[PDB]
Amino acid sequence: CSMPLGMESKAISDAQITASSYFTNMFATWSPSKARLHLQGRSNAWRPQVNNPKEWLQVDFQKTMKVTGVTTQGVKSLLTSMYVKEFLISSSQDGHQWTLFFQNGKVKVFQGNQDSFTPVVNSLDPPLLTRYLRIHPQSWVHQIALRMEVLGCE
Amino acid sequence: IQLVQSGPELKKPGKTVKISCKASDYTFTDYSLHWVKQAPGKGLKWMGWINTETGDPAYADDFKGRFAFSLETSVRTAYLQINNLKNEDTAIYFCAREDDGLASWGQGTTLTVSSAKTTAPSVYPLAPVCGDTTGSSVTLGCLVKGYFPEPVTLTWNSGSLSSGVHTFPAVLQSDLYTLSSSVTVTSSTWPSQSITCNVAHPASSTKVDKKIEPRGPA
Amino acid sequence: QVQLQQSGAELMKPGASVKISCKATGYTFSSYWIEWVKQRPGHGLEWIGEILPGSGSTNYNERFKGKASFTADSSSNTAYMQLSSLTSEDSAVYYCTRTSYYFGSSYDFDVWGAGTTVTVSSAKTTAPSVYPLAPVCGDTTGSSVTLGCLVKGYFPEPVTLTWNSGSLSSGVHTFPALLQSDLYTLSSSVTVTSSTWPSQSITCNVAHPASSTKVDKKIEPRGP
Amino acid sequence: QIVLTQSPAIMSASPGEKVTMTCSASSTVSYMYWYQQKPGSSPRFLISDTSNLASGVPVRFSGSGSGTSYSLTISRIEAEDAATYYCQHWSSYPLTFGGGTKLELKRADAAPTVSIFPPSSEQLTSGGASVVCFLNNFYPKDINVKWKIDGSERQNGVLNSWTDQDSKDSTYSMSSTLTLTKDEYERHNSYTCEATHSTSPIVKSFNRNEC
Amino acid sequence: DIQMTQSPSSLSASLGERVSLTCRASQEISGYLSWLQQKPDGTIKRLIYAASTLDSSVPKRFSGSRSGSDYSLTISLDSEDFAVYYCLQYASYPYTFGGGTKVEIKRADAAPTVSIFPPSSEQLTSGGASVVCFLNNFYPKDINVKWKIDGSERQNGVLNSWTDQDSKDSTYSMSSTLTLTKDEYERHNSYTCEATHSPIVKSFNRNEC
Repeated sequence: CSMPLGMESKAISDAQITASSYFTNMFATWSPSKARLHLQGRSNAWRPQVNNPKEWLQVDFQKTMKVTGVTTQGVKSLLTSMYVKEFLISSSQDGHQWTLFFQNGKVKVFQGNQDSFTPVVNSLDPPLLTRYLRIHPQSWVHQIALRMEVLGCE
Repeated sequence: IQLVQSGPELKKPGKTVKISCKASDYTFTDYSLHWVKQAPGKGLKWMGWINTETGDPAYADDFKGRFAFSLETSVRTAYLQINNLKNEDTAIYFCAREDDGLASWGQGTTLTVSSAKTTAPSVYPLAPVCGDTTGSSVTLGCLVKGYFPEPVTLTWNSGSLSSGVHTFPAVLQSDLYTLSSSVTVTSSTWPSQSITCNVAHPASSTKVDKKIEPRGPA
Repeated sequence: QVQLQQSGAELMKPGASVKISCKATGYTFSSYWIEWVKQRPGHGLEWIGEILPGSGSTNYNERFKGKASFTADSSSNTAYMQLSSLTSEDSAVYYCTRTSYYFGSSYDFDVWGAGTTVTVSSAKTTAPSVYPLAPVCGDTTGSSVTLGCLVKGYFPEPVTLTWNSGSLSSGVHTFPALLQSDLYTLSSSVTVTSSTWPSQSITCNVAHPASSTKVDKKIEPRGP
Repeated sequence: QIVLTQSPAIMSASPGEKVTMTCSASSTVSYMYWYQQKPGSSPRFLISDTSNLASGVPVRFSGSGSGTSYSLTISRIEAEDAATYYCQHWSSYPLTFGGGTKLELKRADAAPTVSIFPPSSEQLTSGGASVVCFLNNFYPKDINVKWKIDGSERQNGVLNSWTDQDSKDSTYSMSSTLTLTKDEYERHNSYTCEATHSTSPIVKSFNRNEC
Repeated sequence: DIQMTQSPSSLSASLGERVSLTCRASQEISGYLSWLQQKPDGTIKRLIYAASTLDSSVPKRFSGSRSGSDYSLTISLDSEDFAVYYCLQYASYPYTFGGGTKVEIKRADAAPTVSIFPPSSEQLTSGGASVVCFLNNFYPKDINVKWKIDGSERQNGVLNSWTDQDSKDSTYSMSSTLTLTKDEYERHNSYTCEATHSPIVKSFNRNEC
């Protein structure tokens, strides 16, 4: 039960992916819907408007799914590699009330990436039953930048 | 940054064809590559895409089975292979580079799936009898008759004559194709200057140059 | 009813350490960052750092790296900040507050603790003496009379003072304490009508927790 | 799963006019893309991300829209704008094109320039005879061609072919070919090609015997 | 670190008057700014979050805005609104506050009510003598006290303390204490307290009412 839910394939549409904010200027728009694993082109990742531990990227499955893992990736803009080292994960059924992913009575801090190109697969044990998913970058290199994939089934 | 596709293809049904798409520079591995089908007279239909950094192909629903996208990064080339060809595979196939939209398109590849054999075209010159003029102008022409498959390429004076040219879509006559082109120039430029139509038929490796010249009545 | 209850005032000698607490009620303790903030007397606010009790994750302002350390006891829903090797620069009021772990809510810095006063000094804890203040011979000043209490020679802060157990609150001025030779001195003023006093009782209620002192000084007219 | 609808399929317009082509999505998309395609050509990128002009695109082109409603507008129509226009999204699987909108240009009526051509001696030696007639640059597409041999109408053995709207003058052209065996061709002397829209034809002829 | 500069840092306005405070971030903070109110008792209240969103338990006369990169708190004024206001930046770490703006209420001038008090028996018995003078309900805050013993000005031994602006009155108050030993206190008879805001004097004698 570790099938891509549609981040890379775009089975999860752009409108399903949202964030706390995103970085936009004259030349680049690092929109939330660009947070798709292995995405190509320019500005090929999500970046929040500012770098703090309270920024989040949201995926609405529009349907309760069984999430058994997430895969994360950074990105390299020119000479600057950008990626998140650690993150939290929260979920919701209505998209308004949120709950952090606890493990062994303690809120789990997942270990993310060490570079801008290698995907890192983090396991979600116990598996998550949720319609909404949120990822919360806690520490990062250079800038918060994210391409991801959700793994599981229905 | 350009995309150059291979040449036209004629294949018997049930066989295999491999269409290439070559990029003008190595930056093509920073962009995704899409494939599009344009059936005869139809619109644009997406076949899927391939990640050029990863090599992973993704296929549209209608194209899961006999279709394969591959890659050779060393020669900046993407490929589209179609196995077990059907008649319905007859169409034009485009590759396109993704960059906030399909920003670069190949010239297209014409695929014909038929059991029929190749027939090279006859090429006849069209000139008014005795070079009789039509006022200050004169219309010449070129007839390309009895060929298969499509396409043929036709130019006037190696493509240097483009204004006042009408090239008519081929018609079945009635198992083969027939085509014609007209060119209109000033009566002072002909036959004083030379006018030649150039007919290329790839499938038969045909290249014919036909100089248009005035002739007595026939 | 989201509230944050902070610890009482504290006194420690320089070079030593103090551990002040922030108790939370009215919400899920584990899923909000507890913030800690410093204020030097007379100066502005300074951000020390934060802790996420649910995970025990911390973020420190670089300035306080070696000075401050955060912990959290989720069984009692209480966060703690320990300050190490105290200097006089560490004498301040310390506030705790709260932020959501995700942006977009109404919870960022919404509720603040009342603050905890930290005093760094080697001075001894001294109980105050409370002295009545009355015009000589109860000499009247028009249709009114101002009375008072003098709370002298205590350490450390704070002291509490009421008039008639709090029932007299109008026309009361309590002045900030003043420090001299390791001792504090505080006064409070109360104004009533000439008919009120001395015909009716006016009493000074003083308490000094640190020395467990509680006095009720009644104000009486006195010869010269 | 998002579907794109362009309406109408075909849209007529005079040069200089302002035309707006619409593309409605069954569901929200992030950006709409637009393409231009002419017969025999590869699609040409017009609009990136709903409203950005692609490289080399004239400023008379503009894109707009949001949510499920998007449009492409040409401020002042040029004759070279006769083409098929496609919208496209890539917000979800699968990437999808609109059905296309064909833009046809209105212009004044024009009589065809008619030219007739005898068979080449080359073809005759081969045993065949194709008489060719070009009816060029007329408007609208309403031309009938009639063939006559020695003055008598001939209906069998004729093949016709039409060009689409010309990029310069917005006219149409037609090519008509009468095919005969060399033998039936040499049994007559005069060959005639007639063009009719009205009541009066345009006629071109040649003789086998003289210029 | 992102530096927050508040202006004017010190402000004095009348009741009903419209006021405005300004924070300028040294970097882009993208509307991640809070406005805080601190009362003299030390209480801190959140007024504004995310640049311009009112705290639900805060009067509608408070509002926030911003013209990059200048953020503004505006009060359209109450006697309860005297406080020190801080801006708080939370776009990136470490969090940084503005320097603060002290808002004082302007009111009509007022002379202090002066009251003088002799040492109590209890204090004298313990060898000390504190003479106390209250200067109540005056405006503006600037004021002088002079002490005299037997008609002579006394400088050493005086300690002063000011209250902050009164909540529902807007005046200031001040306590002045002259401390002497019991021994020196009893070598004299008259004690005087003078206030300068010409002088306002209050005194007592040890020998009579």
